[PDB]
Amino acid sequence: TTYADFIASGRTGRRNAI
Amino acid sequence: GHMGNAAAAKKGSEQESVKEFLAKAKEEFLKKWESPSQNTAQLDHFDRIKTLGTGSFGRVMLVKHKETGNHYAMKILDKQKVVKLKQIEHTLNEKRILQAVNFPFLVKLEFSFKDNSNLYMVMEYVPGGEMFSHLRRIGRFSEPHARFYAAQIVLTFEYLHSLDLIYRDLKPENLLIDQQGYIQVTDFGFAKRVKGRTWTLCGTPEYLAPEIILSKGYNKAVDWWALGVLIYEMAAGYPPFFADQPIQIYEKIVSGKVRFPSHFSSDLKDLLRNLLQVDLTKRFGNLKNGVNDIKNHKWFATTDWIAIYQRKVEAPFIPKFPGDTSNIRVSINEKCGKEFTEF
Repeated sequence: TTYADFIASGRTGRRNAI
Repeated sequence: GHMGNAAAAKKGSEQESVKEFLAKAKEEFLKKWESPSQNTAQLDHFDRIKTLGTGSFGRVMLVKHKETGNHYAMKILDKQKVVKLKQIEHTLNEKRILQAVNFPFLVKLEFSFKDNSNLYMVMEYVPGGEMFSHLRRIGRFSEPHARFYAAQIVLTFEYLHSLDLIYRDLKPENLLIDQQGYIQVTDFGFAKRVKGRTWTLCGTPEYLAPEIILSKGYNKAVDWWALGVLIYEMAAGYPPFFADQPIQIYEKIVSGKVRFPSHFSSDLKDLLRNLLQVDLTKRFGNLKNGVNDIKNHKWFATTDWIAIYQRKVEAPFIPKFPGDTSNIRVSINEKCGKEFTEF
């Protein structure tokens, strides 16, 4: 599922600007 | 047509009233922009309470004004560390924007000063914290809930863009929820006042418009793309473009394909396809009718734009209730005086 893919992304925490 | 005479006249007059407000808004902004305020407090006016945050250029601290007992979030910036990180113009510009803007959904700079070592920006304190944490906790916001936040962003961008300001860092991490449940936009570190086009590679990967990724010049339409990302993330619980590394996120961003959860309404999907539009000649917010394409969209049909601006709409959520914080040395020698004359 998309939600499971989101979790697996490692990018569920606060995101830094580039 | 879609509107009979009464609805069309009403909408016309509302749009004319917005122009009139924006015109006075620009006038107030430009005065403060051309003559900024400086040195409106000093350090010993405040009690240090708690370090809420720490970063590359300095720290954020909850402070309490000794005279009035009001709490504030004080951004402390090490002048030497700012210089060494090549962030002089960003720091100066951020403070200059904040002291000049005035809008009910923008965090207010209440005081600013500097001493031998540091720069200080004393902001309104928002104890509710970031939208990010509420969104991750609740999972996703229902569409009426997402819409109430989105409307505030639409109004704020309409305001900033009328001042020729591009915001460039929209994300739940930068949206605070105050004690009436309304949004406070924070962190103007990447905002730029520019009428035409600009080129800086900046923003957060998930939220970057394709034309930033593709090294084109770009304009304020990147903020309307970011609005699309934000609305999607609020309503889905996750953003439309993600992967474990930024480069794979950029490939999805430029591909022109987005997928939606099956619980998205058709009105929501239509709005998002028009915001998450790679082709700049078709992106809502960027067309001849400007922001009215967004405000007039079916997904916002129940939105009372004036009532939102006036903060008369009951918020869908109120963070749990001053000073709750759950959910520094000064050289004898002045450092970097010339670089920060304007602060």
